[PDB]
Amino acid sequence: SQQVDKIKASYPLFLDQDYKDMLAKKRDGFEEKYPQDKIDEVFQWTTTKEYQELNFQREALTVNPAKACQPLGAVLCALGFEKTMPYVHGSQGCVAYYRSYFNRHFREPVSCVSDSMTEDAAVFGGQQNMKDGLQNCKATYKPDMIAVSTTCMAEVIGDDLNAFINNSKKEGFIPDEFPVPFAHTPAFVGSHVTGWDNMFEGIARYFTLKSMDDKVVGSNKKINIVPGFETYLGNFRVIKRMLSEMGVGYSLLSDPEEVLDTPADGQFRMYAGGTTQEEMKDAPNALNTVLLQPWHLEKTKKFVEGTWKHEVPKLNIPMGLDWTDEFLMKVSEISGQPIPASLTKERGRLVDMMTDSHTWLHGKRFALWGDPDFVMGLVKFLLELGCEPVHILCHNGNKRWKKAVDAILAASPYGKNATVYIGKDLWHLRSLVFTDKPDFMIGNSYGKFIQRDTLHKGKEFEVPLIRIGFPIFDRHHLHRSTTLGYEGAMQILTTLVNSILERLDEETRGMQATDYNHDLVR
Amino acid sequence: SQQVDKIKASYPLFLDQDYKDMLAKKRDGFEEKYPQDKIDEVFQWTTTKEYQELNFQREALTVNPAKACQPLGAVLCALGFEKTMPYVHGSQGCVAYYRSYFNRHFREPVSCVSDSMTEDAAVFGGQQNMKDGLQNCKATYKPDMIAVSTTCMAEVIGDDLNAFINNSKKEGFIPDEFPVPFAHTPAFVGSHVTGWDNMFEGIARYFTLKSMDDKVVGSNKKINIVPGFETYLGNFRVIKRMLSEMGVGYSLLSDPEEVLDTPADGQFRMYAGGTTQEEMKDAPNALNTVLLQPWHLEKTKKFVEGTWKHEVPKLNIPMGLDWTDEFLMKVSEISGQPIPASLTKERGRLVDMMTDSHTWLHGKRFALWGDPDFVMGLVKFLLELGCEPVHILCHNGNKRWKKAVDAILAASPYGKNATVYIGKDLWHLRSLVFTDKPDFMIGNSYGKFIQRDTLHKGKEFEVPLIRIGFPIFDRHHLHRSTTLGYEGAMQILTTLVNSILERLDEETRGMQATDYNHDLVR
Amino acid sequence: MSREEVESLIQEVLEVYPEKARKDRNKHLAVNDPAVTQSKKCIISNKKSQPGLMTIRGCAYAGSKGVVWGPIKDMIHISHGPVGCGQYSRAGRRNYYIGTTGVNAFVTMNFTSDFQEKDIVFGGDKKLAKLIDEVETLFPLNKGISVQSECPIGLIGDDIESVSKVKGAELSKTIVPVRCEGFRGVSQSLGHHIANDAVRDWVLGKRDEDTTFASTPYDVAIIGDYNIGGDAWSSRILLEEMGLRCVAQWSGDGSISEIELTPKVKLNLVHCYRSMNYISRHMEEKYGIPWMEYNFFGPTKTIESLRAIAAKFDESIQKKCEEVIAKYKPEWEAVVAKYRPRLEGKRVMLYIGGLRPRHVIGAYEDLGMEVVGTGYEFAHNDDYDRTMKEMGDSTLLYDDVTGYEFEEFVKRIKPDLIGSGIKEKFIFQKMGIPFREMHSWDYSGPYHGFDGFAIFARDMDMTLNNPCWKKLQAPWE
Amino acid sequence: MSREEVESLIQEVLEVYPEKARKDRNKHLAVNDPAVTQSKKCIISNKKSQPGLMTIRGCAYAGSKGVVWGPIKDMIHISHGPVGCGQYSRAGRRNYYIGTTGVNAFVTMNFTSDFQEKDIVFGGDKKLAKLIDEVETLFPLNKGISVQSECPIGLIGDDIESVSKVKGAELSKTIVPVRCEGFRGVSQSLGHHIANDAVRDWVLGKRDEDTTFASTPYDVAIIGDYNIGGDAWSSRILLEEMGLRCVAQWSGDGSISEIELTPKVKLNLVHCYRSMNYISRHMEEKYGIPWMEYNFFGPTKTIESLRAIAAKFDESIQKKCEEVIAKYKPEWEAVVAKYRPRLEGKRVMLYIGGLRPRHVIGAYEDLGMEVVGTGYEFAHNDDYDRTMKEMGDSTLLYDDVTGYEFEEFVKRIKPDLIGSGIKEKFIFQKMGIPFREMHSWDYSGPYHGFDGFAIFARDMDMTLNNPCWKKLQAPWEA
Ligand code: ICS
Ligand code: CLF
Ligand code: CLF
Ligand SMILES: [Fe+3]
Repeated sequence: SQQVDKIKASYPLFLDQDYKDMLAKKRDGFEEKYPQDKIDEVFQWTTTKEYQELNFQREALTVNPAKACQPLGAVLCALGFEKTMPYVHGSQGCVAYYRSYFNRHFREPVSCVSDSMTEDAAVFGGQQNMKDGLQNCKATYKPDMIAVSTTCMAEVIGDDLNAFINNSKKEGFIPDEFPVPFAHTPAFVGSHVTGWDNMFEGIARYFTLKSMDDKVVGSNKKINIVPGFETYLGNFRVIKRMLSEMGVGYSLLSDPEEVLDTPADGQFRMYAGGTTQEEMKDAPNALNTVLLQPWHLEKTKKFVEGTWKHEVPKLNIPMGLDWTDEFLMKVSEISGQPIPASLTKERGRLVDMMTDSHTWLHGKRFALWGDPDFVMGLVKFLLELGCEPVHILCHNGNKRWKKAVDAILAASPYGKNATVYIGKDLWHLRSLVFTDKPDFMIGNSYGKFIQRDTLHKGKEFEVPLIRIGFPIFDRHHLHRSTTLGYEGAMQILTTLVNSILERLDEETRGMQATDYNHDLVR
Repeated sequence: SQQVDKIKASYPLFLDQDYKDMLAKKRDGFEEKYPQDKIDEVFQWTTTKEYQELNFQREALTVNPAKACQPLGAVLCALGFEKTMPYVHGSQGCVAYYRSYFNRHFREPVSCVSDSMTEDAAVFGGQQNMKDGLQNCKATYKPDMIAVSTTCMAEVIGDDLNAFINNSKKEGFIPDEFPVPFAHTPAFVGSHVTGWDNMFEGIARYFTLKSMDDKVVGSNKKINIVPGFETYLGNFRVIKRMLSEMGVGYSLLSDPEEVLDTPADGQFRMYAGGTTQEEMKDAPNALNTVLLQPWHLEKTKKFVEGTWKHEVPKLNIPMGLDWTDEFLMKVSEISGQPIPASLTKERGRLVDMMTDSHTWLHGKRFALWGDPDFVMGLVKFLLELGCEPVHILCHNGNKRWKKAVDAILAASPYGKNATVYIGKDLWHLRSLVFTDKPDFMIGNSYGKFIQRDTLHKGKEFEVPLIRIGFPIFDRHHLHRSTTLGYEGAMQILTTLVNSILERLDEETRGMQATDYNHDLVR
Repeated sequence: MSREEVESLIQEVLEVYPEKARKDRNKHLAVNDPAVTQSKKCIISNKKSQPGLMTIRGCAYAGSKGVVWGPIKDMIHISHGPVGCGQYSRAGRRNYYIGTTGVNAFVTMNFTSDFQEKDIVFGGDKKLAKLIDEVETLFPLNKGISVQSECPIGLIGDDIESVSKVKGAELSKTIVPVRCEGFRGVSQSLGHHIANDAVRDWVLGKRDEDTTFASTPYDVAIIGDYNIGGDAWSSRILLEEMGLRCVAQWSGDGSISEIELTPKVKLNLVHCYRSMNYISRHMEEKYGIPWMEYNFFGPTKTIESLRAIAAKFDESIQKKCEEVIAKYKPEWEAVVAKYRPRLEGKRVMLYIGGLRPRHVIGAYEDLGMEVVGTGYEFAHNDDYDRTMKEMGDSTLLYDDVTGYEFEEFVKRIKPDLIGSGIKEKFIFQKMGIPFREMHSWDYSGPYHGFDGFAIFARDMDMTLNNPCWKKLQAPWE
Repeated sequence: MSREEVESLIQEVLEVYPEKARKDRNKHLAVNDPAVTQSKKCIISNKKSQPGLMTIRGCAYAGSKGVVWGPIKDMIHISHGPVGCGQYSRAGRRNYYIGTTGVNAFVTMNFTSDFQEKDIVFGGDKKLAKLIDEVETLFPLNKGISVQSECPIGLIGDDIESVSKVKGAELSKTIVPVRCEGFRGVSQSLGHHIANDAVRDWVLGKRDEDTTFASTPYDVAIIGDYNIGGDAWSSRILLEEMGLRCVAQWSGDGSISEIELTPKVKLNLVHCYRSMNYISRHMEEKYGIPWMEYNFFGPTKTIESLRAIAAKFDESIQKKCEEVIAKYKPEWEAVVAKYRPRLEGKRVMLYIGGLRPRHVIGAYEDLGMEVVGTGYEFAHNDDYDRTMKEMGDSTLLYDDVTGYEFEEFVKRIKPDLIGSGIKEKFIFQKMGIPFREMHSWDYSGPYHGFDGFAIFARDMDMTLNNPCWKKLQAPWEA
């Protein structure tokens, strides 16, 4: 039933007595459900150290991963180029998923095409799909570039992307001069961030490998900036703002912040902004190339060094105070530009906020996950804040990365209770936050289900999620935030201290029970 | 007791059994407390309509006001001028409170002096306090200007500021050319926003009244901006940013942005930035003057129009979409500068966020309070979002203001259930959120106690507070936010939709009860 | 627009294609003609997509794991392959259920074999067997396992059928191998059929030989309702108020137990014909159970369906049918009286999957709105037969519409509302056209039944009449 | 750090002042000398603040409504006058209580007569009587009303005493008029005294003729603990573990009936001497109740106080005193063991109100720290007598320090930590000097007792050794 002037959606409609009775009858009648005492017993067991031990013995089973597959990253990298259509050679189902995944995080259109390979192509290869697909794509959607990656079926069958594209131009399906960079992006290797590396290196190769003879390092007086897999619009914007504030000439290579934030003014813009083909052609003439997320730009690094002859600096992701300081000093050295007063003041405002908020941050314990460069930057900033990053999880991390993070933890007394996990998933993490409970989680929307699990044991045991990372699906417009630079450090600090104070208010809101500590001033 | 490795502060220390038993023994032995059943009975009564009717018959008693007294605003105005010391003529207890009130909101130093009038001066006047005070202040703290207001004791006994200052100069305590603007700021008239108006007009007259003969309207090709009582740093910064983006020459008259955000770099800076004396002296040469908060700048308007001869535009506070549009179009007309592509894009991004978020905001019911201009802009924006501003409270509002808000509500279907209250306080508002429950409160930190009261009735009756306004004491760094322009509309919209989504996640977090609607994607 | 303009529209938009794509796409665009009821004579469907044209279709794994199998709440469903498929589809579809997630229900979890290159080189059958054991140690209350194959499985020569048989026998467990690799078929549709045959072959014949369940003459099953936002609960309530016993829900909030009891029912009530007509036909053939199509979108169709369903039983149910109709009459009439004035005359274009492009037309008409265009991602010709009866004369029909086509049709026809998917929503919102998601219900719903019609109407009104749409134009443009 | 260096630091700082302010401020700055124990040969206090020098002081309303009366939990306190005073002091002081706010307790609420110009012209006495009626209708469970006068009340000739007597008799209600107008006195101090005299005159004697309260040999009152962050609860716990019966707490978490029962106790335990010595003396002269000063800041002072208090009772209390001391011994020793190494040798400068600038010294010394400077906003010479006993040789003492003076002293002495109020916190943070609030405990605490010592230690450590203090200078300057 519904009252017309107070209509109920699923919640709380189904809490009405007649729906409650109906659901109870369905359960008892036909579901052969386990007794509630048995459910409670097994749930309790899943929160114990004994269960954690079985959990960490898993070899074959993955549960609730914290990663995605390569083509997602290649699509995101391709979107950062002017009038470029990302194009995934293989099965169409993947592209429907890549688009929807990004649709839900950015709340924006996401353009990407497939060439719809089916079981037939797995027999005779996908060359005809490439020829017709490239022709159809170019004519219908009018890109100035098509950046080709692959689904896992195309990889297994062994399609030779290079030859297929060459033949598409030879046979006249697309103009010879029309740019069609490509990269093999097997989903069974690495993760989405690897797809980004592979796609970017493919595009760099396409526009520079054959033309190096005329290149002279430093001749354009710019610094190349490679952002990597980046899903906060404010991270593209803050790097460009800082570099502009310093008077540094720069080329941001792969820049999707315009096409992922087009205005609603009565027309749809399939393409917007982006790195020009010309910026990539001219990139070997830069003074140097800076990798904002080096731990998943390995292949890019080797190409920029081996072919462009750039001496890529050893810089961590510019997150927090120390590593933003280090980014700016290295940029200052490469470019000859001094760090301006505006950035120095901005730095001191971040420090001011740290001093103001240190007493609520000190000693707070966090579980956290994400991609390698993001996670280590957050671990670094938390240590700068006096926080303890107890559970550090990077599903797609590696040995060398874990060693670098363990080194950073050992250099601070706020890392003495921390552990770094690689190859572990969010079901592993669920065990850790029951057996070694932290104060909060920092992670993406998949964390909400861990918070639900912890609350079910008890309010005492609940671990609230703080949403920083990718994907964020259950809040709106957090993709506009910033996590890099002093601006991003400011935003993360504010989010963390107020998450702490919001929860303290909740725990002290009980009239005559706990509201003695419900202070007006904190 | 305390366990050394897990020390407990008051919460949750005093939940230990031994403290619980001690407190129960204190109550039973010596407090002669009303029985709990009687406390429960009276509490339920205070949630009733019959209580609300008694509550709204109050005429002499005020409970939990939502306003402060004039000198607080005069201090904030004075702080917006270069190397200016706010100086309150009267008793020193006032100045301790003003500084601490702003200290807690901004988490910054707040410099202000008193001339410490006591029982002696309360019969023979504070002339001698002014003479020594002005000379002591100039010598110890080295301001370029001293801006003088009054506490209520100085107003009652009738101290003549003009004569007192004039005699201080005549008798050699301060140089005759040293600037000492003044304003009478009686606490028993209007509110803190009135003190801002009074102080600003006093400063404006000090620098312009006796020098009008050489002034020519529009000769400096600038537009004056008077911001009024403003406690968000982002609002000073957004106005300057948009006008710089338009290429509009402007003078922001009273600009405390720098003194309220000095860096923590090893040195204390008592003064920073601010409107210069030259800018005030030259201000009559502007094309016009825009009042950002016209409903508490009535005295300023009369001076700007009657003496500077400017035709102050009829502009609402630039909050939300329509009123920012109107602000920009009028500045465009005054300055002859077209609205640039960058601001047009920013507008369209706000509209985009509106379309993305409209299904969760629609029909949401809000109670809200604050200063008149801030409240009516919030009302306006909520209507543009499809929200219902059910309870609209302005303690320091007047009849003419309420008439204008009622006309805004009447023009929208979303105002059909809204009521505007002037002269009412937060104990009035408490009743309203019990008898006519909204979904959320928008207001300052004092609202925390109403949320506490509503939860005590029942979780289903709890009205969560969304902190927007002044003062915010129990969260850190919200004073850095923005509420004006497209940027502030973006921030407000994000806060509102995610406050809604946070609450839905809490109500659907219960496993096997309500988590059927605990969606990953919203 | 009436007929000759639409036909001109179709030719104009297809001018941009290369010759091959144009000749193909010409056959998937048609204008309804009341004098031709046979779709095989005016539109082709269920063919391959043209490469590079930005189809909206998914794959067979979506059809099988995402739609049919995943909602079954007390089984563990394994995305068998690399990590993507299971992650992108983790909890993206709102197939609601009652359970304790991770203990006795597992719908919104992502179980996967996370193929590495070593599994491509050596095969993943050993990994899959070790995986099944690990599932059994950590999730003992699971009532069965399904293995949803991703693209590589069939390509590399793995044999999950043998693994399911060996491990199933070893553990006394229902383990269902599903070869729903995404390269199979042309869309989600073949996934549906593959999943239906897997239910039949591996689940459904297990109580053929069990008869001890206590049957009644009023036992029915809801076939093809995946309980989006609670849709099937808002349908079940009405059927049981009418006196029936809904023994099973396929597969929204569905238990394996319910599915295994379905051969014991007396009537299968098919909502989504496209996705489960297969198993319905099988259950009529082998068990003799009749099936019938129904429609619980909006008062007119819901009332018609209850009466049609009640006519299959005796007078006592037909009496209770009228009691339910009389009970809900004042409620949906108040919804109409409030919302039809706010929506009448507004023109709607739809594009969805395999059922709703036709199934929801009646609800829109119950609020005075006109569906001027509709289409499917993966419908077959029998779906289009049903569609032409429900669509108006000279309305636009499109099969496997391209992004470019959909954009251009909307620009010319200028609907007041669009209902489609997440990949379409933000495109048309930026063009200033109100949009409602008609897969996820825009995180609202239910829309089925009388309780759903009120939410549906509220939702169409809040979006169509929202203030945000009049503000896209800057006053200075 | 030598006496001669401090004395010329004082002279150099005062060079900036005009003639008159120079001579006055010189009187309020001193270097501690063990050869001088009288203070009245060394420093002047409790005088008016020099105008325009940015004193940190508040007013007599703060000392009366903010400090003494405001915490009384089951009375309603009217801020009588314009709207400012009641608003700026709403819930700024963390005087903790247990109650149902708005029903039977009212501490964090702001009741006010919200004076308008009409009330200045005609007077507020009629408005006050109407307001009392409105309070009775809307807050029936209040157990008494107090009227806290703001500046205008005395200035316009209002007679709140008559209103209080008339309405109190009509409604059979205790209604206390307090003439704590902010222009009276020189500071919060006179507000304490006025507030104390108002308790004595209108509340304390109500039960002089009653005899139904059941007394015991061990009845005490905690006098002058306002329960900042639970401070008084963490003190009461120990006294009752020691076998005493704490009949009343003045005035943190205090009820009016507790106040009324205090003349029935055997001993008044005075923590804050400055603010409540007035009423303690009254209760001695009238009811013959002895009073004694004690100190629960840190384990050394807490142990000494517990023994001194127990020595006023019998063998049985003294034995339990040693049982309490033995119980908490491992706890506070674990605190010192963890935190003293992290704090020892660090130098502290304090500036607070009337008690803590001396009372917390022993706690810092229990953690190896040294207080090289201290001072009060509004202490009297008997406070400074007690301070010289606690403070070290050749340390700096300042009375009613100016903003400029405090800044200049800190720059020269360069202490590792400063403990002062909110108007000071953010100045010295920007200078790179760790700061702890020693009024509000920076929203932490309790700091009293053995349980409060653990929090205190934890709090000084977390701020003094925080990573943020290394970060204030950019690597490219630097
Ligand atoms: S009453 Fe006094 S200023 Fe003794 S007015 Fe002040 S809660 Fe201070 S040094 Mo705030 S004489 Fe209490 C005090 Fe001390 S408010 Fe608190 S900290 S121990
Ligand atoms: S048609 Fe095939 S079954 Fe369908 S959704 Fe694509 S793979 Fe999967 Fe892409 S998303 Fe990545 S590359 Fe493979 S693993 Fe999962
Ligand atoms: S010494 Fe000042 S007034 Fe006087 S009793 Fe003390 S705080 Fe108050 Fe409240 S109303 Fe405002 S704050 Fe200034 S002017 Fe009057
Ligand atoms: Fe600060």
